[PDB]
Amino acid sequence: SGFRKMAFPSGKVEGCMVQVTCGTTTLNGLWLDDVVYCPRHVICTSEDMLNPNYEDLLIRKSNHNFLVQAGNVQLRVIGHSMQNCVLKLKVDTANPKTPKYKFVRIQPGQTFSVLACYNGSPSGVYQCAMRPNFTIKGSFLNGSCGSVGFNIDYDCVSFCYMHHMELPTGVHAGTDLEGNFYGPFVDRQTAQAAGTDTTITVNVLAWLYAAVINGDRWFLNRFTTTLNDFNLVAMKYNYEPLTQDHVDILGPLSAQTGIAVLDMCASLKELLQNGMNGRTILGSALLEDEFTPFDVVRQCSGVT
Amino acid sequence: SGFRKMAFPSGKVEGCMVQVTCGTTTLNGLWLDDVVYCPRHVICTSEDMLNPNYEDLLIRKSNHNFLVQAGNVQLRVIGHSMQNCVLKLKVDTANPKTPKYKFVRIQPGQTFSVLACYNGSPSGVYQCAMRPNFTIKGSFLNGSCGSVGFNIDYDCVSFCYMHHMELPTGVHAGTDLEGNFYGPFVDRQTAQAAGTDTTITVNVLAWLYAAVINGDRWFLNRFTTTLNDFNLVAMKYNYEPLTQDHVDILGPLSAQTGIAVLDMCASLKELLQNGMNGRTILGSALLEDEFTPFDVVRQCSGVT
Ligand SMILES: *[C@@H](Cl)C(=O)N(c1ccc(-c2ccccc2)cc1)[C@@H](C(=O)N[C@@H](C)c1ccccc1)c1cccnc1
Ligand SMILES: *[C@H](Cl)C(=O)N(c1ccc(-c2ccccc2)cc1)[C@@H](C(=O)N[C@@H](C)c1ccccc1)c1cccnc1
Repeated sequence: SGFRKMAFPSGKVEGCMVQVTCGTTTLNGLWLDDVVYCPRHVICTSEDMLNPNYEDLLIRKSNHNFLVQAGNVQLRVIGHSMQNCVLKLKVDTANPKTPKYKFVRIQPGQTFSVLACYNGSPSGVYQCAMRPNFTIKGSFLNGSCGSVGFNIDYDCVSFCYMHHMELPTGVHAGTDLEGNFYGPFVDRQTAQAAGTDTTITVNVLAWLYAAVINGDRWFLNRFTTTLNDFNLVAMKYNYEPLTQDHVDILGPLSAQTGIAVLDMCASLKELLQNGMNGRTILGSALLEDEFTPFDVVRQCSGVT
Repeated sequence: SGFRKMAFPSGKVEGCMVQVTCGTTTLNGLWLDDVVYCPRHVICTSEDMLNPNYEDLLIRKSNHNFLVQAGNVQLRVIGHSMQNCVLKLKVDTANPKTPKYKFVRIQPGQTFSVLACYNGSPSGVYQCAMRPNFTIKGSFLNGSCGSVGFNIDYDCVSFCYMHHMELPTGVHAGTDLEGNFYGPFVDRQTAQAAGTDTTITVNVLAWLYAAVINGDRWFLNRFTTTLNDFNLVAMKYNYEPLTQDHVDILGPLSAQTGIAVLDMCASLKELLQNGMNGRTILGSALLEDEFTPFDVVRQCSGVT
């Protein structure tokens, strides 16, 4: 019993964090095989934040301008390239602790674990969702850039996010491990705002199924609903539209609870139209949307 | 910016988790140097849950009745003893991945990280508080027993919790690493209640300081209060009484924000007396009490 914001174990990712310094700037890199990945803004200075020409700036740099440090050991940069918004530093030593890994581009509403790092040293781990507007609501200070987001399938670490910057709201933006930013953001000091963020409907439904599995059954109602009718109520409360793919994805929890998806949807509508009257579901006074149906199945089936 | 329930990196603890089997029962053990620690209930069977005489049960066991498995390696048990509610299995090989560690008995209201394990394999990591009533509100399934709670100071792992059981309300109970239970609980199937759990007042104040630091300031009011005055209101809402030591402990956040502690108390008082009016602080619709002043400082200063 119980339901917590649970991260994956971070050990495999800890062994891959290094410190990358270029001139004055210090930020975290990810060391896999004989390559270190980090944010390309590491090569900027203050004069160049409003509109850097990275191509130009990168040309003014040589291999020896990049100091890479893993623990106390200094690694030798024998190459450097830029892939979209990431710098790839080629080093003469493959990481002995390189896990089985993939790079994946995740979809909005999916979750991952963040290993928040400073000076190449892991500081903490937490679970995050990629918001519909392609930001993440993380917890990151100055120096956190290069910190990575990941999911672990058995032995394979799937890297899906690299932290690049904080926005005016205080939300965070970043890229996949191929340097492509999630959303419409750019690595420069300019006016950037995220779009309207919606609530991940399928995630709230999964969390409600988790509540039932944990005995919090009050919100359950005597009414059912239809996709069309629910989706009309959803648009009003800035909830993402629910698809049959979402209905199909929730099947495992429906079968374990004996509660059909559309009956769960009808209970959400009432919580949306009538509020929670001051009660709490799974310790929260608001509807949570950062848990996927998989996250819920995992935290209720005990996957290791 | 941002504020999340953040766990410590779990890598150091991952390398210490093993699988302990005695007869039919499998659970998790902690392998440090040449000793494996696990819950003594591993030696029990179904007929013996209501009132086991462990001394007696243990006498029916020899070294070879204990299977310890770390990954695929089977370790050889060369000794066994019982310390309070933990079994200590002596093995012939010291753990090569043993971190610098201590065993600590933590105070109520303190926090720690849990590495939830099944079959000796890490599954997930999350942050918990030891409740005033000496339970924890965790997320553990069958097979979780022997999973541990810890804090990491630099390279030093302080083990403070081993999971032993789930109580009727589905909160969890366990021991320190000397096998002394937190609270009045015993390792048998009897009826055990936690009694009244209060809110950790000092942690709520810390969290409020976290909010201010993150720009959430609506709840700040034009009042101050006194310790006595505040505590009279705290007792009414089952908040732990605030001491001068708690006041001293909040000094960093106080100095950082330039908001005096007693002024923050007066703001808590109104929130308690008036509720939050359906507003939120740091993405929550209720007052959070599972972050310590240290957790807050750490998350708002960048410790690794
Ligand atoms: C831990 Cl691997 C587990 O699956 N248990 C559990 C704990 C303790 C015992 C036990 C105690 C004394 C003698 C023999 C065996 C057995 C199983 C789960 C659990 O605590 N069930 C509770 C209801 C229980 C308490 C006391 C005795 C028996 C059962 C458990 C389940 C979920 C999360 N954590 C632990
Ligand atoms: C990352 Cl180590 C960091 O401390 N930054 C940061 C990000 C990006 C840049 C940058 C961008 C383009 C050219 C040069 C440098 C510098 C610093 C923090 C940050 O994002 N500050 C924001 C306001 C910023 C955005 C864009 C440009 C400059 C600054 C930061 C702070 C807190 C959490 N994460 C990141």
